[PDB]
Amino acid sequence: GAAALKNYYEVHKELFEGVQKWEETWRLFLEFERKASDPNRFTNRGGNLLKEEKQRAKLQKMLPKLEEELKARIELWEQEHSKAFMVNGQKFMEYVAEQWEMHRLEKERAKQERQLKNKKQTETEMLY
Amino acid sequence: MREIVHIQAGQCGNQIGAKFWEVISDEHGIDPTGSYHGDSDLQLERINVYYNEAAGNKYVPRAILVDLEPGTMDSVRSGPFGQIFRPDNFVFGQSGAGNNWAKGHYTEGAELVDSVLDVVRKESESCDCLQGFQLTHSLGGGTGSGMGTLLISKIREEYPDRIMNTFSVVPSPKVSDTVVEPYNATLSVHQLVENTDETYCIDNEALYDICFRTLKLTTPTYGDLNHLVSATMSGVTTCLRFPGQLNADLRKLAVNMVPFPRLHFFMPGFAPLTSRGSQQYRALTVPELTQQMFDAKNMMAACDPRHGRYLTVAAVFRGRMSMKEVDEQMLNVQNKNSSYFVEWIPNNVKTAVCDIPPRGLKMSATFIGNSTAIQELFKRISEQFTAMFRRKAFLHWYTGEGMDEMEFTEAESNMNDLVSEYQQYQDATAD
Amino acid sequence: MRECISIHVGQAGVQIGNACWELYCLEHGIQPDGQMPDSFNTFFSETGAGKHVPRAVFVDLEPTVIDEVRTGTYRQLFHPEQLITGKEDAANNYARGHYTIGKEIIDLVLDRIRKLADQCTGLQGFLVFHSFGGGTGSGFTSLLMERLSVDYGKKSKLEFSIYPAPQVSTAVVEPYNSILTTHTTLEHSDCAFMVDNEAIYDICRRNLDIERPTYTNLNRLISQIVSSITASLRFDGALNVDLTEFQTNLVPYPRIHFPLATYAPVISAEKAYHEQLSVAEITNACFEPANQMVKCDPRHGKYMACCLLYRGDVVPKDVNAAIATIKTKRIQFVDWCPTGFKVGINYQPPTVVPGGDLAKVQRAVCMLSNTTAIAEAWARLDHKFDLMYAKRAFVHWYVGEGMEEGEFSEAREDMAALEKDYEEVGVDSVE
Ligand SMILES: CC[C@H](/C=C(/C)[C@@H]1C[C@@H](OC)C[C@H](O)C(C)(C)[C@@]2(O)O[C@@H](C[C@@H](OC)[C@H](O)C(=O)O1)C[C@@H](OC)[C@H]2O)CO
Ligand SMILES: Nc1nc2c(ncn2[C@@H]2O[C@H](COP(=O)(O)OP(=O)(O)OP(=O)(O)O)[C@@H](O)[C@H]2O)c(=O)[nH]1
Ligand SMILES: Nc1nc2c(ncn2[C@@H]2O[C@H](COP(=O)(O)OP(=O)(O)O)[C@@H](O)[C@H]2O)c(=O)[nH]1
Ligand SMILES: [Mg+2]
Repeated sequence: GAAALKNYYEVHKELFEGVQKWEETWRLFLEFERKASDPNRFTNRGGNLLKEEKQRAKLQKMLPKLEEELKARIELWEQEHSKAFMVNGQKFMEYVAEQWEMHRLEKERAKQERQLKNKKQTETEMLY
Repeated sequence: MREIVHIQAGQCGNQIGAKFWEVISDEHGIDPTGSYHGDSDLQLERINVYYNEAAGNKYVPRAILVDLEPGTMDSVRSGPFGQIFRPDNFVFGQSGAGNNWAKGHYTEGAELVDSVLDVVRKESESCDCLQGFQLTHSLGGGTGSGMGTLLISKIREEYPDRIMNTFSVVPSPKVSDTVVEPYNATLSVHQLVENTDETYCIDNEALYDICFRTLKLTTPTYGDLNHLVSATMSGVTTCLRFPGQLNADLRKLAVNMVPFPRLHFFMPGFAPLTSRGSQQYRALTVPELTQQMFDAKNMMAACDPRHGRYLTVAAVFRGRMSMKEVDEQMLNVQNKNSSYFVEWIPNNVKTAVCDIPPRGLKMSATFIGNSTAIQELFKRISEQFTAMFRRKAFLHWYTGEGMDEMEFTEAESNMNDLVSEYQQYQDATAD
Repeated sequence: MRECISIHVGQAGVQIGNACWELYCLEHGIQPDGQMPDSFNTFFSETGAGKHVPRAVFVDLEPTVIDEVRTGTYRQLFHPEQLITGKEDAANNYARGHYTIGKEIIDLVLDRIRKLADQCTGLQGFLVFHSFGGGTGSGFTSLLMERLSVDYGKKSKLEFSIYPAPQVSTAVVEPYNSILTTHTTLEHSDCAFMVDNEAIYDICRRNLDIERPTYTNLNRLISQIVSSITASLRFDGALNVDLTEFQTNLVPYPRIHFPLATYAPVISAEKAYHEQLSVAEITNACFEPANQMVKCDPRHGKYMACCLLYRGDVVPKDVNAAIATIKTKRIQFVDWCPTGFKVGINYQPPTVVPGGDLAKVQRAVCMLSNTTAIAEAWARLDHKFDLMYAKRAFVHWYVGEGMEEGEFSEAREDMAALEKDYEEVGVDSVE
């Protein structure tokens, strides 16, 4: 009935939109990852660095909280409905992991890239 | 070797500097004529740090003296060591600025500075490795603050990678000896913060207390007060001038004392300060020294560190002593009084040891504390500042010099944020 | 012939070197003028006049230190170009030591080293002396090792280092510099020897029964350890141990290579007269926590590998007996090891330096020890780092020198892994 449709809708608010909330939190997280690169912030006229640190820690906790919630909400959904909970060709929990690893691997890669550049710089100087 | 340029600015600055150079010359065996008559090869060996061996055996302290008007620098030249200085390093105008910061940093100073810097450049050119600059100036002084501030900015412009430090004389919490202090001081700080790498705060008020108490003096003449200050200054750079066990380069001090740019204000201290009437009832041990160094009553800045925490402390020792004594003793301090140190930083103490004692003091030490209690000073200033500012008190003496009122509001903004910063870190915790 | 190149970096590295070479000369009868009024060709080269020239390179961005050497007693023992100096030090800033300052010197250094290496008939390896925390020691060495390993990928890379002791001071930005160095050290060093100044003080107090020690005798103790190691090359023994064998007999897993060190029997003549320092006696002393040169109570972990170096009047069978007893002492060893004892014996007894504070003995034992207990120290270090890094204290000093903020993260990450490694080793492998 309509009530059941609304029930899974509320689940989706805690699940489907819950993922969107995770993604929004995730986006913000990425914004902190970006902002962190601006060395000018060391001149923290307003105590900015302390403020930033608090927020960084907060997000580090939030992303896990939301993921654990979603693990239960997606289970509820798939128990309440046969349709696999996926969108745009990927399961929502896979999507969570996808972006996570996207960032992870990219960050790791970029690090390694620069490591290599340093190794090549070192080589160059030895050749010089 | 590495070289330091000593700039003196304002009546105060020059008077202090005069005493400073007296002290330094004494330590290196340099007489009033600039002739070397030292005993140790060390005195001469690294003399380059300050003096420029002109010719023959005549050494010329590389110092620059600046004032907006004569009658100050003149008296310096008439003094015992006036002739030790090279005439061409006396740069001054023919106009005053009765504690008119605006004049010092604008309508008058803007003219004088055009010279000054040229001399600075020449002096820096004669250096092999320009360590940095030292500025002796007094806050609130039309020259000291006005020109002082100006010069600092101008120098960084051309020497951004050098260490700049100053020994400012700050406002007194008690009776003010100027009327428009708050203004001048605030205006100076507004820019000072964003320039100078580290600066020391010394307050005549505190010095008087020390003299009347610890030194058992009854006639604390400014010359004596300056002498005390000079001693502190010389201690700071002993590591450059002399060999030791743990030499601490001026730059190094900055590194272990400043955790965040902007937060670079320090409270200086010095030991031993025992009065001659009681020197015979002393032991002069590493413990004794630390007792004095961490005694709030021996703070040369008029603040009470007891109400704050130390972000970091530097301790520079001179003469002879064991490494064991020093390290262990400093540890004891942190352990016994851990509540006075900021938990964010493990090991809040930096130490250094030079093997060359002050003349007559087998053991001596200087104390540089980065305490959050300094906030107090700035707080006081801001409060007094707004009290006057909101009444537009005497602003016409600044507005009339082409100063934009907005500059005052900006100055306040910086000041208040400075306070906030200290307040945040004051009680910020690891978890 | 077996040859070895010593490298001394920074205040500590150099100052320690002074003590070392002082000792080397004594043991070989070499007089300050390089004169010898047959085992020298390891540390010394022969010049046209026969004069001995020690094989080492001294590097210190702070010319002061080297100047002490240049004007010291042993100024005649060094080929000028072995004393490489900078103009400005690293101010306890790894980034200066590695990226911005050391960068401009390292080329010279390596060239000098190469020329020295080219005098060799068979280089065994290098002995690098430095301190963690020292901008030069820490920062510069990092760079140095990075490049030495390229030219000499197969030479032994030994180093001695002062490990910022848990409860001491000296510098504030230590844990930063320390970790930053470690992070790179792990990829080039073959074996590092950890020494704590803190621990040594304790030893001076309890074993030597003295008070008020300085680097002038703290280093002397250290030099005894160094001698003990290289004595193997320099003198005939029952069981000579080439430097190469220290890898095999100490490291059991690449990333782990931080042996601790000790040295028995430290003692004043006062007690020497009242005590029979037998082989067994001494051997036991080496395993008494109190006598370790590192502030780490070995009982907290297990032993991975021990190496004993006996000097002087010892008897193989007695040594074996002593060790067997040690094995009995239910001192824990990891299951991964079934032996744990590699022993060298050198006929040349310990000597004694005129004016020293250590009694001469007929026999002595130097012990190197790889133990999981060290993990504690690493944890402490990492913890301190975390606290400072969180707020980003002093970080701007590194970033301003071109260091990448992420680089700190990287280093920390690796350190976490390192600690974990130790944990895994001590798992007590069992089906
Ligand atoms: C450690 C840094 C330091 C902070 C503190 C609290 C330190 C701790 C200790 O000194 C290291 C005190 C010290 O051990 C003493 C008791 C011998 C003593 O010196 O304390 C003071 C009063 C004390 O403040 C109460 C002092 O002013 C002070 O500053 O104390 C009276 C004095 O009369 C002879 C004597 O009784 C600030 O730099
Ligand atoms: N045992 C011993 N330790 C020393 C000596 N000199 C310095 N240290 C220790 O080394 C550390 C400081 O590093 P230093 O070697 O002084 O620094 P540096 O390598 O000269 O680097 P910068 O001065 O920063 O350029 C501290 O832990 C000191 O206690 C010494 O002669 N003997
Ligand atoms: N310690 C010390 N303070 C001084 C000396 N001369 C002036 N002052 C202080 O400096 C401030 C006045 O500034 P001053 O340098 O004379 O003015 P300026 O010439 O315009 O810079 C006041 O706080 C005075 O107490 C001195 O020789 N020693
Ligand atoms: Mg050094």
